[PDB]
Amino acid sequence: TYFIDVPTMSDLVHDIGVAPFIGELAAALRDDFKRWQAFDKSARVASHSEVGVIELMPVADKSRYAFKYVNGHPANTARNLHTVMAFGVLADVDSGYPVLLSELTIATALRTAATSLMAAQALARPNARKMALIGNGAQSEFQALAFHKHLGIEEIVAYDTDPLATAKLIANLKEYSGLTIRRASSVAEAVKGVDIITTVTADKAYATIITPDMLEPGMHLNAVGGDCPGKTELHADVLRNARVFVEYEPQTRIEGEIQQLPADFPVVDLWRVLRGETEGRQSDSQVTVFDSVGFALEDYTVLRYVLQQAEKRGMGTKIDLVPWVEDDPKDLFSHTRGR
Amino acid sequence: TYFIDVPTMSDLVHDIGVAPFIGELAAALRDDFKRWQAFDKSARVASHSEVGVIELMPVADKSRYAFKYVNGHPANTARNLHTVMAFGVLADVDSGYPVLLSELTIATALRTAATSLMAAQALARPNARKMALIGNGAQSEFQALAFHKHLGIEEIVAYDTDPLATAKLIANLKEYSGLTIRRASSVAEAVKGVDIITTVTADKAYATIITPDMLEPGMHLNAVGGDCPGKTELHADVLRNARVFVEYEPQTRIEGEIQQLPADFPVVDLWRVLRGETEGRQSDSQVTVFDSVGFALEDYTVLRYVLQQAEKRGMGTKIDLVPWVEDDPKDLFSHTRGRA
Ligand SMILES: NC(=O)c1ccc[n+]([C@@H]2O[C@H](COP(=O)([O-])OP(=O)(O)OC[C@H]3O[C@@H](n4cnc5c(N)ncnc54)[C@H](O)[C@@H]3O)[C@@H](O)[C@H]2O)c1
Ligand SMILES: NC(=O)c1ccc[n+]([C@@H]2O[C@H](COP(=O)([O-])OP(=O)(O)OC[C@H]3O[C@@H](n4cnc5c(N)ncnc54)[C@H](O)[C@@H]3O)[C@@H](O)[C@H]2O)c1
Ligand SMILES: NCCC[C@H](N)C(=O)O
Ligand SMILES: NCCC[C@H](N)C(=O)O
Ligand code: NA
Ligand code: NA
Repeated sequence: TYFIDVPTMSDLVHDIGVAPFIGELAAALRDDFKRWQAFDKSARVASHSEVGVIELMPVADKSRYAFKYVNGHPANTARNLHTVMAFGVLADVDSGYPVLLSELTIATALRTAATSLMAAQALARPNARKMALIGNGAQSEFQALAFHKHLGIEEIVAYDTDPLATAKLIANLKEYSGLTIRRASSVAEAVKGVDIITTVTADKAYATIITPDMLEPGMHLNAVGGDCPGKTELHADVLRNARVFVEYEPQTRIEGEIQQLPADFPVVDLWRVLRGETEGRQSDSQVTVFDSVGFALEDYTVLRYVLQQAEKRGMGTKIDLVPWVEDDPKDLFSHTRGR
Repeated sequence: TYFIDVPTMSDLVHDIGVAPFIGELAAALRDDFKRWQAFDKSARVASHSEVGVIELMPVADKSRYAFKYVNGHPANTARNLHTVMAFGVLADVDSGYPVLLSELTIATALRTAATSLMAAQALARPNARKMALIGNGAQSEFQALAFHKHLGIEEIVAYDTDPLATAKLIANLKEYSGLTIRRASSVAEAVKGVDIITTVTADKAYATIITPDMLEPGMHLNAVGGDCPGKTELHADVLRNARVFVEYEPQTRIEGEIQQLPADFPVVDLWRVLRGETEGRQSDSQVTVFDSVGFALEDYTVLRYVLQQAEKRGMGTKIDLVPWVEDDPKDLFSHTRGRA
């Protein structure tokens, strides 16, 4: 079993570059989504608590199995901890052997930005150039760069209740001269006249970050922040006024923005759109919404990507997580006599 | 986050002792089973393949969250790999922070033996002295010692289709002079006149290791080997002649021996027996069956036990699995500039 810890992932991402990492991952995600029906899918298992949730996100095909452990505690930042922390494993289906154990906190931000990018490439109007970024925390820089470097976004209007978060975002990306990022005094001000609205706020409760009055013809909404029951960012009527796209419907019906609508509210499966079998955006005036909550297949993709890229660079360290090949695999007792 | 790998767990178990480890764990398991209602329980999630299964087993209470990754591939031994491999994590509920990452292959054998022991103490006749052990692989030595050291079993009659497995079992426990382990040439021969039958065979299919004609009044069956849909060890009629006990009913209805019986077939929750809310064994002549498939609470208990035992010994290695406290927890992007 190989292990990629936080500093090693940092070196890997730094080497590949955040922009290329996101672009290459989006391409890999698109191919895996097209192969949707080849995967053994399931809604992630969630263990809710008073201030957060801890989830396990498994998925697999005929040769590889993958899963991610991840928590979502919005109040963590008040204690100097990340709202989102994660790690995962890529394993061999025919033996059950865990080939890679990897940090996935940094990787989650990367796959989430890549997934949002993939969805936008297929759903947003091709002439998009301005985006509103509501929520300027951990996910924000990644979302900003994904859209700037791969979807032609030149101007971002940002807003966060915490002004220091916005300052951080602007400072982190100032080095990208082709991108202008400016602070707005409110959500309504930030979203005025934008082609794309990305929401990545963290608040474990029902919230109406985006209301019907803010919608303009042709907009694409990248709703990422809400991702579990009782945690939303869009007013229910925003969804009723748009064509809604999802990752894994069974899971999104419960955790996504659509949890606020009748169980029969029509949504479109993103993988069908990517295969060109179902219509995505139907007109230039239409409002499209990517009701994103995160799905195990995305973690499977980033885990496979990380393994391949780390191997090529000889990065990672071996760990004795489980027994390897032994003379007598039925003699587990031999391990009780000491190393 | 601290990490306990295979060799470290080996040293830890060696220092505690297999029998003591099992005994202390059984006591800890009893306490956790008693507060069964305090846990957020769920049936484990499984991913099935043609040769095996890979499962995630989570459980949590108000303070701790735990989960185990584990596979079950009966054909692995032909490739010199273990049929069962596992690892898990114990985390803080109010922050989601993973405190311990630990190997759980060795630990699984220990908690399974402890669970079987705990069940047997409440279900088997208190005067049991002889046990049949069908399947002499990885789990066998642990099951053998649990019963010998904590349930007064002085004699074990063992059988395995692989004669080298039985030889391994006998040689491994020869040092325990108070325990006699003899090889039988068939399952029928091995179970004749025993007080307890422990089955830990590995075969991904519907097997009738134990048939009705083998049953004798007063027996307790510790059915451990079968643990998923389509994988059983007992003939359905064996269950019809017994009082059947389970771990987490919703999960066992799907994966246990009872998957072969009506959805309405009566079963008894082991935790309720331990709480004294319902009976375990009701008569000396009764046949009791612990339909064991494994449940996340057991892994939660062993993870907590391992953490405690490792801490007082200063064992375990720090690993950077996830970020810890930082000046600005909202600046994850700073981690993309390299470790330097
Ligand atoms: N859809 C997915 O795949 C996916 C994966 C990434 C994370 N998540 C979700 O993304 C959200 C953000 O994650 P993060 O790591 O950036 O968290 P974070 O805590 O680092 O940042 C969230 C930011 O939102 C701001 N915020 C909270 N309420 C607000 C409001 N009403 N208006 C404006 N700003 C507000 C906070 O001040 C904070 O800076 C979380 O809710 C998380 O669960 C989803
Ligand atoms: N209930 C639980 O909590 C729990 C936890 C431990 C493992 N499991 C199950 O326990 C079983 C055994 O695990 P292990 O690690 O010892 O595996 P193992 O492969 O090391 O040993 C199993 C043994 O069974 C023998 N066997 C197979 N078919 C047989 C038959 N028809 N008659 C007699 N012997 C036969 C094999 O030759 C082998 O030596 C597996 O099926 C596993 O999934 C259950
Ligand atoms: N707070 C993070 C929760 C998990 C997230 N929805 C994901 O898909 O990773
Ligand atoms: N094939 C998966 C086996 C896992 C075992 N039943 C356990 O409870 O650990
Ligand atoms: Na969302
Ligand atoms: Na069983």
